[PDB]
Amino acid sequence: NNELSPVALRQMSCAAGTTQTACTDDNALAYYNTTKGGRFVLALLSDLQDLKWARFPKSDGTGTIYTELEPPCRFVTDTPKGPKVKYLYFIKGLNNLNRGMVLGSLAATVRLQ
Amino acid sequence: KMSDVKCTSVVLLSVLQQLRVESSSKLWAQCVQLHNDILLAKDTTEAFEKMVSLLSVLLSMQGAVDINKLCE
Amino acid sequence: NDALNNIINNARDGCVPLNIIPLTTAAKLMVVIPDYNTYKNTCDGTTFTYASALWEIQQVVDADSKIVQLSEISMDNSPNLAWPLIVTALRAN
Amino acid sequence: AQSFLNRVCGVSAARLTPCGTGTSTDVVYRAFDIYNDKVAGFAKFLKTNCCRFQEKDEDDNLIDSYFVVKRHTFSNYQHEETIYNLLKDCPAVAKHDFFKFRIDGDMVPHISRQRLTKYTMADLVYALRHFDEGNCDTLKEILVTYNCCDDDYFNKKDWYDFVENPDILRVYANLGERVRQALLKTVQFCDAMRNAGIVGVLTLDNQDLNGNWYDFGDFIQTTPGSGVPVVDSYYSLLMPILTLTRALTAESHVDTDLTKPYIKWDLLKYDFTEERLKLFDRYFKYWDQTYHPNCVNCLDDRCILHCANFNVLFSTVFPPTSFGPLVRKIFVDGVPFVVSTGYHFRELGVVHNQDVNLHSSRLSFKELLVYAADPAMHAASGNLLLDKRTTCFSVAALTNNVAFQTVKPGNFNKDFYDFAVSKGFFKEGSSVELKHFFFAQDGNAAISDYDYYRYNLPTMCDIRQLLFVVEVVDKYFDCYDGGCINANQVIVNNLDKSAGFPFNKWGKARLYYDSMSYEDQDALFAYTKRNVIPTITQMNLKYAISAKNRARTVAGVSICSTMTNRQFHQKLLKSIAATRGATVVIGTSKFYGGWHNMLKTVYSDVENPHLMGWDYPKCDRAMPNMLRIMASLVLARKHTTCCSLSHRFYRLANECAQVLSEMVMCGGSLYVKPGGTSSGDATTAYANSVFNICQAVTANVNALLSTDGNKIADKYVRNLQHRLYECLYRNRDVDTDFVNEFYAYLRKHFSMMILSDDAVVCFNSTYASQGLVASIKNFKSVLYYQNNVFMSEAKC
Ligand SMILES: [Zn+2]
Ligand SMILES: [Zn+2]
Repeated sequence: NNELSPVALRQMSCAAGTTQTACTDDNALAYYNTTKGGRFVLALLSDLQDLKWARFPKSDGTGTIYTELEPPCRFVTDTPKGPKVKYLYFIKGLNNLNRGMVLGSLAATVRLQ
Repeated sequence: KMSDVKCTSVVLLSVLQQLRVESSSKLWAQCVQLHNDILLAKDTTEAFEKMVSLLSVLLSMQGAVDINKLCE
Repeated sequence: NDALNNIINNARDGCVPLNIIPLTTAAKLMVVIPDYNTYKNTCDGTTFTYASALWEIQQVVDADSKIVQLSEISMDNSPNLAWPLIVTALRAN
Repeated sequence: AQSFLNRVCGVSAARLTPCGTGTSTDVVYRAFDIYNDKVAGFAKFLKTNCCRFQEKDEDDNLIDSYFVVKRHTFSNYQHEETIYNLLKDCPAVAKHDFFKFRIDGDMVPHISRQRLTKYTMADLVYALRHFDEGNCDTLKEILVTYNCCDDDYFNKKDWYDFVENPDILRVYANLGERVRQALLKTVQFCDAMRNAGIVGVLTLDNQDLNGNWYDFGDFIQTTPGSGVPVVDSYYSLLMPILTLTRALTAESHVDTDLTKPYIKWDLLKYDFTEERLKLFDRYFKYWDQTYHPNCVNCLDDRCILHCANFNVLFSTVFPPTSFGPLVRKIFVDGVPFVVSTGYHFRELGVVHNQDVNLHSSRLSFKELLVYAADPAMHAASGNLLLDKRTTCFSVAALTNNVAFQTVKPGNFNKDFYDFAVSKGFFKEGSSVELKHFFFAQDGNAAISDYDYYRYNLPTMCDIRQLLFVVEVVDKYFDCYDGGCINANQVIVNNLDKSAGFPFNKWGKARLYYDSMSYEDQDALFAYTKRNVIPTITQMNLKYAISAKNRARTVAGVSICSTMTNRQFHQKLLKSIAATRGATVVIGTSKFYGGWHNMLKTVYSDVENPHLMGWDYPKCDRAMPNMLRIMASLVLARKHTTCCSLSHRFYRLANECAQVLSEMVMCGGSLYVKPGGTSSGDATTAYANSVFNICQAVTANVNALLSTDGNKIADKYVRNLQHRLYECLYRNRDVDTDFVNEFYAYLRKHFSMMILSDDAVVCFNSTYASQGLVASIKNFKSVLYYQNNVFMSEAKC
């Protein structure tokens, strides 16, 4: 009975963009895993086709980290607004377990077609 | 009494080596086997037959004048 | 300095594992045998093969470093010999 | 009943014999890998929920082919039905039925899984990891079922021990091709799961000994083409069996089949990088972590270990000749030389020197010193050797004769003996008797001791568990301090000691320390930080008193290794030897009440105190390569400041090049040391202390995860178990908090005092009885599956 991921992982909005300082203000649904050694985001979700750079200021605010993303992963979900066709992205270096838990959370807590 | 047996076995193999019996590989190997058997033994009767067996090796040579050495 | 040059010329960059330098270039072989049985399987007869090469016998000694002839190593005469036997052979060509 | 049997057989038309009375299930006692939000661990439970039916063969013969039917709710039935008809075409998938039957008065859905085996690989893994001499059962059944051995073989004496029965390795090797087939088949399972979009955790509970996968009761589905099978616990728990069973031997043959002859590799091929990547792609295609074929490109120590493991596995494929020093021809003053320029480690790959000088002009003292130390030139000048007295690979002979060394009987003090006998000693029936003597040896002693380095085997360790063990062991050396020192700060005990083969001929270590200046020593030390220097260690026949006729030997290592390990571990170790009150007790005298202070420290706040001691069968000649690399690494950890990463890696390379797998000249002949450790370097005792600590902690972890996890009472210990599993098989990074807590836990409940290979532990009785801390059983199991040796009761 090896269950995939007990407890769900919530989301918070964040910034992304195509290159260098293209992260405009706020464009991405960052699914983040909070560890008390620092908030460590896992996944990015967007309606923007190709985002390879993402941006988040550190806790002190004097620095601001850039993160890289995978090629887009297509899906479509049913919501009140009808069908919405979105792209999910993963930070390079992401192990298979984080992908598994984030997809489990999405496919369980979000309607998909 | 076996302590005396082991001590004299030690001395006998010592004198055998100093007689350069080691130059015959098989002879020295057998003598070493006999010595290692005596020291590890636990019964006195087996020790006697082993020590006389390895002493026959000394007595078969002609480099130790026994009659002078047996001065009583 | 003749054979080793041939092999090192054949390397892609010049590097060859050390363990094959005496396997291909050394002009002498010595074999140590513990008993006649294993001697039959490796060094029977006046010449044998090993390492993709043919070797020819010239000299045999025992633990006492004394000459022993090839006729002397039989099954029945075996218990009369020291048995870390040394046999040296030359690379035949 | 009859209709139930007729329906389970269904269209298959088999001869199902009901090995379970009526329509009742059959509770079996099987091992599982569980991770819920409450309980986690690899432990053996009791399985309900299944009725079994063994198939019958033509002449009423019974074959290991079982039709397992599972009874559960409707939700799981639908969930598995809708995802079974997605991946039905993958050969790795067992055929399902998904029927419904009128059990009693109500309709119940049943899922009939057809043609499995009696045991899944979980049973094999748990049997070969957690072994007991008197509780084999399942291991015997598996081992006899697949025609590996016969039942009368189990009537042999000490059949299960590697040491005095060197045939048991052959028996396990007959089960080997099945595991290769299982991996080669689970790769297509992973690929199909990717193609059809399924996400979940593969466990080695649901895979038969054929390789077919038959359970989808925890799986979820997504868009096809992007599936992420979580092969993390699976491979991690399956690692040791691959090298214990030698499951890659088929690659040694042409076309990957044992019937055909071996592949004849080119002798001059030294770089097998492409083959390493090929095998990694073939068998572990979906292992997330990156792989470096050559350990030079590693990011830090942990990646060094993680790559070295797979290299240890893959090194059993390539011919033994392509491992060792790499020679190149260099001319000096127009004279062509033969000098070592690189090395091919079984575990580290290929390492090339950076400061190789071609077409030099003159050889300073350091250059002559180096070019006279490595075995490259001595090997290239000698004649080929073939020795039938042992099995380990041989190189050459430097001389024209093989010298034979013996031992002397030892002298007798008759005066003291007579004085003792006159004092009522050495008489019959005395509790005091002579049991210590100076034994003698024949002309074959050292060559009869090298076949004890024969007992070492290429070993893989469970990699994630090993990484966590490294992290936890790192704390036991936290109070200490060290780092590099210049040539002026070395302190040498005695200068009148031998140097080695190619130096003893001319002088003693005094001469070499006092001939070359401090600047030259510093230059050599800096040279060793960006090259490799193979050496020759002489093997020597000890002459001392002992209680058993064993020709114990010692190793005189060469002098370059002496300086270039002294300048480093001297400051590392002088801190350890002068510190009191720590688990490592080396350097503290027993006099002036020291022994009492040691014991009082051991009994530090132990709740239910009991004492336990052990002794390893052959500590020095069986230590697997990985654990020695781990010891060197956790000793080199104290250099976070003084050197860069490449310098650390090259220091470790030189250590493993002249202490682990080097050339020993025994009786005027060069032989390659398969592994083990050499007593006679500067860091044998402390490395053995590290190894002892590592074995103790891994035994503790293996014990705590073998527990059921539901009968466990204290909530703190249950949370500890869950988080420990999570940190082992579900975290890619280190967690300082949890390792701190776990170290505190062991130090509170399981206290050790360590000296070289010997240990004394004070432990809590209740925790041991409940399986919360390690006992003699778990420790023996750990030695069995991580040292290839079975410890008996006479050593503990
Ligand atoms: Zn690496
Ligand atoms: Zn340093």
